[PDB]
Amino acid sequence: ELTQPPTASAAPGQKVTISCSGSSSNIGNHYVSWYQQLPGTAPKLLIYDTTVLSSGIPDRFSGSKSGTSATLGITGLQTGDEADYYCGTWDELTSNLVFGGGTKLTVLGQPKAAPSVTLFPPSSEELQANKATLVCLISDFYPGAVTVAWKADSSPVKAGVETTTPSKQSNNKYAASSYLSLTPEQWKSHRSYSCQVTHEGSTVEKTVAPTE
Amino acid sequence: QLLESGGGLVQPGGSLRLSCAASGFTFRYEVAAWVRQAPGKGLEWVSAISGPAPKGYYADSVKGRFTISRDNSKNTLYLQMNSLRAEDTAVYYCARLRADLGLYMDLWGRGTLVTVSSASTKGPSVFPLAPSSKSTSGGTAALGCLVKDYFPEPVTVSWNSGALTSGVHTFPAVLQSSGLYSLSSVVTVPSSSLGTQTYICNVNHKPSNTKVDKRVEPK
Repeated sequence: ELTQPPTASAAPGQKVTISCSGSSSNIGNHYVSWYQQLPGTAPKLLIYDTTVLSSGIPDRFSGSKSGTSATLGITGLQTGDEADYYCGTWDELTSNLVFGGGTKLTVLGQPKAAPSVTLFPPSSEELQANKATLVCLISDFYPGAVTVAWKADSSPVKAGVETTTPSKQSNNKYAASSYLSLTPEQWKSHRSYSCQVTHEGSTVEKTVAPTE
Repeated sequence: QLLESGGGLVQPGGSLRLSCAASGFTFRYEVAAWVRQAPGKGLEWVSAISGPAPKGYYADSVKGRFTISRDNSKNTLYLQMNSLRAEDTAVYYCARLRADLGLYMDLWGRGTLVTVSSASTKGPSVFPLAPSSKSTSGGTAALGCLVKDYFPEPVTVSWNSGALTSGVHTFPAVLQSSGLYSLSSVVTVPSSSLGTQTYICNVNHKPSNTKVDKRVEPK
């Protein structure tokens, strides 16, 4: 029964506020707490008892409560603040601890980064076990929009293609993976296989051959 | 720091006991809580337990089915999860709950993924992604480990037992049309080093209680 805006946006050095909206039964009456969840990590306490900063949290972060609305304040916005932010309090109507839906905080004007693409062919071990997986790994790119296509002798191949959702790294760049599952025969049959990674109009294609 | 264990695969209508050990402070004289986070979705409180006795409070979602307790000796917090369904599929965190002025959790554990699904646990097949002097070399050579056909999530990968961290990215897993997961972990290293240096990826699959140390050698 706590409501935040799903997304928040601002540029480096700017002030961004994340509103947590509720009623008199939660925010209006009880003490609010904010949490910061960086990609892949567990939630970390930002602010407790409405205004008090947790250990290590810089003064850039501020907690407010005006009527039925709790406001998380972030001044001098830095890219290291990109995270999901959750408000938490006690709701009187229910008999439980409540959380807001969460607010994804994007930091705008981050520098465009061309992806680093690495294509590995099937390992000796896998081919010995009568399987062939081409592993295309894509790292250190921004923004997070990439597409991975596979060619076999410059012919488009769709069967066996499994691609991960592009996910944010620890340094705020994005990482993706693509897998082309084959039999050892299909691998050795064709002259070459290619991982075509498209990012911001431009395409990085890496090739591997069964005859190394 | 707190650390949870027990996370793994359970069938609809199945049962699981989650553990949480306190490495520093005692559990018997602090208010302990469990919080869960379903994939994609936000934070949701599960249960809380006060210091004096094992009289716990549960969220409306988990009341009855779930039973919180602590072994009074060796700072151990348990969560008995019974009559589980797909909706309970989430990362479960143990944590200290402060309840003097405001209700908030200041200490959090790493968390452990519970997956409710009608499928079998499968340990990973780990294959080395050998470094070459072509596609795996961009000024510095890149090598990795392929962690293929495992269920459920998660797996974690360190390198040389955590002695190697700089250059490491462990990628997200993808659920293949087979209903089995694949993920990779590479490390970028100066090409000069390859020959000398020994490379072991430490693949961890707690849901199947499997640990694979795979040696990645120059092909």
